[PDB]
Amino acid sequence: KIEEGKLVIWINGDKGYNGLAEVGKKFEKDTGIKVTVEHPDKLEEKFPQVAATGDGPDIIFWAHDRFGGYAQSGLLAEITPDKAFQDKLYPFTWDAVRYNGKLIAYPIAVEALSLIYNKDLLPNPPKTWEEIPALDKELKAKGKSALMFNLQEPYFTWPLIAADGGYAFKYENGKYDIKDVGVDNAGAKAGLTFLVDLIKNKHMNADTDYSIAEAAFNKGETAMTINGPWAWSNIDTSKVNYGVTVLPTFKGQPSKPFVGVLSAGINAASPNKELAKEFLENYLLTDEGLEAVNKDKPLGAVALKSYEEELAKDPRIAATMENAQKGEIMPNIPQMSAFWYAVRTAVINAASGRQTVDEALKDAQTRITK
Ligand SMILES: [Xe]
Repeated sequence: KIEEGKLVIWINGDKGYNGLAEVGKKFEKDTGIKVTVEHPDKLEEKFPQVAATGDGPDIIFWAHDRFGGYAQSGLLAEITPDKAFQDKLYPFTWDAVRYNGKLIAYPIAVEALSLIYNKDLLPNPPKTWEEIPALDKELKAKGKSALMFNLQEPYFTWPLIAADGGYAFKYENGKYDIKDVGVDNAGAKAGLTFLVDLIKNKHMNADTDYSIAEAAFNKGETAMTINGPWAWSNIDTSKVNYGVTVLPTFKGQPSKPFVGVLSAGINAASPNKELAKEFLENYLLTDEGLEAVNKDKPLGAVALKSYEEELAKDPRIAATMENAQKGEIMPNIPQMSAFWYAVRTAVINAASGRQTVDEALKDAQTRITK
């Protein structure tokens, strides 16, 4: 019983669901078809449970990485956008919504870490990681540090580790090779070594976590931090005069942050797949549709080229997209959980001195492929 003749959509409570409902009202004016938007608690946990029994919403919106698990269980319908429509979104976003080769969702928005800096302390942020040691000594002469960011979670340290060549799983020809892991290769070793060197050279502290770094930046103690769009409102409140820019390069290569793509999937059990496609393609994924959602709650950078080009007039959003285009789409496979735990341990151990960089990464690589 998935009520055919209408559309029921699930989206998280922190998104612009009121704006999404407005798009649904327009769809109804045009077609006479009602669209009901809901934002239940723990909807990402409820979806697999109810879709498994043939129930649930016609459409679900969530970060793409969770869709791999849903596709794994046959909960999502293969979508059918033609080449012309696919051409309206940035090509890399389509790589975040493929499972076993099949497209299983529509990309909506894009999120990645950026370099955030204090324009008063540093109106000219560094383009390379290599110049941060010198910069830190300079700022320290005035009682300020160059950079503080969360060193406890791989999500935040990976950009640097991947810069020169590290990667979670090799993706080539629309699919991941679970046996091809780039955690102990020369590039990862180079990046982690630079990170560890920053710590023993006293430019960064191995125990700095999310709260500590955010506090330091918003209090004007450090000139830079690395964070995502979810952190901007707290900085706005702090009144720090900040900028958001491209992450520094390492060995001349862009830092590579994981990319999260808010996406829309269609329930495999939905008797309204055609309605869903019409709604998603021709109402939501248009400048007018995304604008309606964005006005309610900002989407950040979006997958639709025409609207991203307008949003990008805000340099912070432009930065998010630039870093995302240079980043690594987050793998949507189950082995990614093994990657998180293993890398988390490797970095913590390398930073604390418990393990050398080579041994910490060697052990992590073994765990992930084992
Ligand atoms: Xe949305």
